[PDB]
Amino acid sequence: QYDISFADVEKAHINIRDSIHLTPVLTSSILNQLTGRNLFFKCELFQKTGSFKIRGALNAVRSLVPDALERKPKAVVTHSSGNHGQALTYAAKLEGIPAYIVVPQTAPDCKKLAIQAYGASIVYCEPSDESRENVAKRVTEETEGIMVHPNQEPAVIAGQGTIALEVLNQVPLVDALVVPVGGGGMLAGIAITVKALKPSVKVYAAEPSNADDCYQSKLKGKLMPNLYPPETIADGVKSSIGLNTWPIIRDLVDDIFTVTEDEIKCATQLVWERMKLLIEPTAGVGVAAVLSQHFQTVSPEVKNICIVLSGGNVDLTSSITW
Amino acid sequence: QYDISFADVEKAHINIRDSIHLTPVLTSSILNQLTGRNLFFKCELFQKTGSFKIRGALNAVRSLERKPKAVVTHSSGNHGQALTYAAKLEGIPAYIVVPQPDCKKLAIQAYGASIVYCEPSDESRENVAKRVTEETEGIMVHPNQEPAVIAGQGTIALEVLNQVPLVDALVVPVGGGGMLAGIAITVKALKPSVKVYAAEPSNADDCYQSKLKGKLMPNLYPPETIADGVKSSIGLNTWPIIRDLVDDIFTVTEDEIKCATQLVWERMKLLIEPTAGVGVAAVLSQHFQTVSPEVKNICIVLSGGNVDLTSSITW
Ligand SMILES: [Mg+2]
Ligand SMILES: [Mg+2]
Ligand SMILES: [Mg+2]
Ligand code: NA
Ligand code: NA
Ligand code: NA
Ligand code: NA
Repeated sequence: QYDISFADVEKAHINIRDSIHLTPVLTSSILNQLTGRNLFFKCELFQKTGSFKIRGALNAVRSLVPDALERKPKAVVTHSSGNHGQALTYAAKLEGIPAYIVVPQTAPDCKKLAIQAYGASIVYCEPSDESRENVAKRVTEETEGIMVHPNQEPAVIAGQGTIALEVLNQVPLVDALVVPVGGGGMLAGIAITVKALKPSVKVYAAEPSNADDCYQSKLKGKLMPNLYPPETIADGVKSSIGLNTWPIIRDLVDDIFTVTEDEIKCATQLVWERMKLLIEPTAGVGVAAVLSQHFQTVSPEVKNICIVLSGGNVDLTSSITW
Repeated sequence: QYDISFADVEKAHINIRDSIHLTPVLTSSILNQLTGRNLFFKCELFQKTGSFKIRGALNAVRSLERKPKAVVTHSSGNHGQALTYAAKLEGIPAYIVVPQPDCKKLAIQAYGASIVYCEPSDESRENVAKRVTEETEGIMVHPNQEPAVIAGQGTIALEVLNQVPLVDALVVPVGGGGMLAGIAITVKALKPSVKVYAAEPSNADDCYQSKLKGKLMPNLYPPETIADGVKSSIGLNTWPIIRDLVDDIFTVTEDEIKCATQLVWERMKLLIEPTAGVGVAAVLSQHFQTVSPEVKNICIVLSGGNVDLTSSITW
């Protein structure tokens, strides 16, 4: 019915479990007091590569084929330079194949050094989409590589879903999961899994109000991507939802909570100071959502809430600027 | 025979466990690989109040009408905060002595302490606390020499030994040595084949000197170190225990401490305070490399996470 099924998620689980961490679930009496709920934090910031994206990336490397005629990926290629590019490079390393990241001439010098440092080869294009698409198709062809989309690729969605298998096992009494949404690969993967195993558990998304395409798409009942590049501190959720995650989100996510930039910053600082977890601000989005005024509308029966702390890849010095 | 025995630690554990977190033991692929050992981090930065000191503080408040109508102490950092919280749990006001930075003053108020102001001298802080203690019918809890504190800090080891059945060594940062002493009593009673090591800054190496010289040699002058929770010297009540039960003392430099803290932040995503990076620094150190390879499973106490994030820019 959708681009993935719970069977794909469990295959992904079997595919990646030997190489990822089963991250712990931590609690905070302080955050319980502030919210009135019993919170559980799924600590994907402690995952390999610093975010949950190693799950989708490794599943993609282990299950996609480059060609009808070649069953084995000989390289991986992607347009993402942040958490997805870092996770994919590491997945390719584990598999003994080369990683390529297609990089605009125009992206910052910091970006270029980062990619090289986590072990990918960089291939340069013009800033344009016609150039990005062209050089990538080129690299993919010369290397017999696979492109791995950060959020719309079925194998990636299915790998991110494995977060929910662990959550449901680790938190048997959970009433809801709260997931930051960008392109919606993780949300969609988790929604598929939760609704297949225990559909009375709510799946809520948390979204910056400055990048609120997933909220607007669910409100309008059709896919409404951001018309302009969003500006938010929550850098991992600037992507819009897409054609493969939208139908899942439409049908299987219970609600979307939006949070302001100040809410994201306050929640992030609260987790740093009160939990001592160095989350990236994008991972503060879900905490913000549960602290938010609108979350009070959620029923008191929804008591046990697991928040995915999705990543910890933050430049600590950069934080002075807020 | 020492100021505490295991029996005191077991009493502590019963005394406090309903009010403290049984904190997790976490591991890091990256650090194992840098050290060539199997590392276990006991995460007391996630303890109530941000440090392990709630254990001793709570054990003191609940052990020492009988029952206190307040608390007061000289220590304003982690110990003060722990005692304050312990006060709150007992439903009694907490008082800390404050000379008459305003940044620190605003801070003390933030954790619910009531400020009793004094003149900024030696005889005035003391006598102001004295005499505060008297008037409020409250109690005096030393940060590291008080037997109920030391026994309370020993409960870390009861937890580690359960959580890490195969453990071969514990690594513990040392200031006044209440934590090191409690742990040593506990470890040597329960599982004496397990090694107990101290980690100490160079700029504050009284404990190391004391071991080497076979006698108690406190710091001559109040030390300068980023590891602000370990500036205290070893004392008459913890020394004998450390002399006899602690296997070795590893010294680390300021730079080792900073590097170790930064590595934990960035690779483990745990906001440890620099004092807690002392024990990591120790296990990364050249001197640590020497340790017999039979000692594989190592538990490092991450003793606290109370660091001012802003002030990180300084270093
Ligand atoms: Mg329920
Ligand atoms: Mg969005
Ligand atoms: Mg010392
Ligand atoms: Na299904
Ligand atoms: Na937008
Ligand atoms: Na990202
Ligand atoms: Na589709």
